[PDB]
Amino acid sequence: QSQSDLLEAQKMVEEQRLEIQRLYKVIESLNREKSLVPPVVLA
Amino acid sequence: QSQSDLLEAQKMVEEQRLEIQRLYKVIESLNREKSLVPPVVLAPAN
Amino acid sequence: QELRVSRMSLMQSQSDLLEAQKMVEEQRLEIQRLYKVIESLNREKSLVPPVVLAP
Amino acid sequence: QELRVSRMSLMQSQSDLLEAQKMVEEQRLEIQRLYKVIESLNREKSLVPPVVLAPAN
Amino acid sequence: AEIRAEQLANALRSDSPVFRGEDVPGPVAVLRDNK
Amino acid sequence: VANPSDSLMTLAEKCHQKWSQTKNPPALSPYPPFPASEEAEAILQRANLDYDAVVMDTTGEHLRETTKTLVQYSQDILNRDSTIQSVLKSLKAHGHVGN
Amino acid sequence: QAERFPVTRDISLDVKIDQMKAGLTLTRRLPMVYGTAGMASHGLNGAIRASVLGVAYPCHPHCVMSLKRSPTLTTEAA
Repeated sequence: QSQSDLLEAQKMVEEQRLEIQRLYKVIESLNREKSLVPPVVLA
Repeated sequence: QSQSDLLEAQKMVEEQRLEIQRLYKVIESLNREKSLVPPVVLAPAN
Repeated sequence: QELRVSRMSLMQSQSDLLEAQKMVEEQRLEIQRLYKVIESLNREKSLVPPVVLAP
Repeated sequence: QELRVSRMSLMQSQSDLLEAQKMVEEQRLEIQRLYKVIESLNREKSLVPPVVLAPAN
Repeated sequence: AEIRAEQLANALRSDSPVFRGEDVPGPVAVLRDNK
Repeated sequence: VANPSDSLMTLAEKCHQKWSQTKNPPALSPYPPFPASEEAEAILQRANLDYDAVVMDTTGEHLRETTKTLVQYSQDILNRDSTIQSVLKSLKAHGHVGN
Repeated sequence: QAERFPVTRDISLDVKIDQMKAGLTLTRRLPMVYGTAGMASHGLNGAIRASVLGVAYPCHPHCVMSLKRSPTLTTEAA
């Protein structure tokens, strides 16, 4: 039972580690520039 | 020993989850700033 | 004549001084947090109407 | 000669001390002034009319 | 357990719910001047 | 072969011209979520829009148009490399004439 | 009705921040049935006030006469 939640915890923090690495790109890539564009395309 | 871990990993996931929620507020910040337009929503009919 | 201020204690005058200067620093870092949320809210582009595109 | 050292030290520390209470109550009024700004700007963070636009054709 | 977990892992293969990788290290001691 | 001067002059002129016409890669868009559904319905509600309405995200369309434009910009980079090599060969020839 | 339908809430909510910037505190005003009247609030000099400050005179944010915002009504009226 103790390792039932430990394998869950290690997988939960490992996918969090890869996911936070991806957002660590996103916080600083949004700097890099002056202004952005609207997401609307209409048509 | 299998309880020292699940008390290292449980703090590990808890503090990373609060950091993830911080990142979802500072991305939610830097996205609305530094764009020409206010948030654009599309409203068609049913 | 020895002054009233001179006959005071050095420890109590300094201890109230460092405590009061600590209170100045408590308030300055509160102006930090208050003007940070004024500056962020102004710069937020939240003080502008959001746009909707109806057909 | 250590007597006049404590003379200048107590006069300077007491002048700085009464400086401190008048300054803390001065920043207290600025605390109250901006707290009025916080409780104001958040209140109509919901009553702003959102604009809507439509195509010409 | 390793052969069993491997041979029924090919059944999925023919987003796994596990962590598979390394562990958090603990105690391993060695023999004193024996091997 | 009369005045490598004037020839290389026109060459470098074409150079300046094209070289300077800057071209900016397509811009980045709000991190997908924006404007965040949860908030969109709020906007669609504080509008008092008569006709009942839904929120049709378009993020995908914007993103694939950006793909196409970035492909076009990479093609532009290739054309640039090619023109650079051409100008290099032209310089070689004009330099023989100049020696 | 005199409470949520006031006379003037300035050009924008940015100028409320600008009045705090190198200035004074805010103003709270309360509802008033009578006694919000006079010159220079909604007399004919309020139109000069509206052109200078940048706002609209009659019913300061809009000229509202309908109940719901109708995009199909504006397209047929265009």
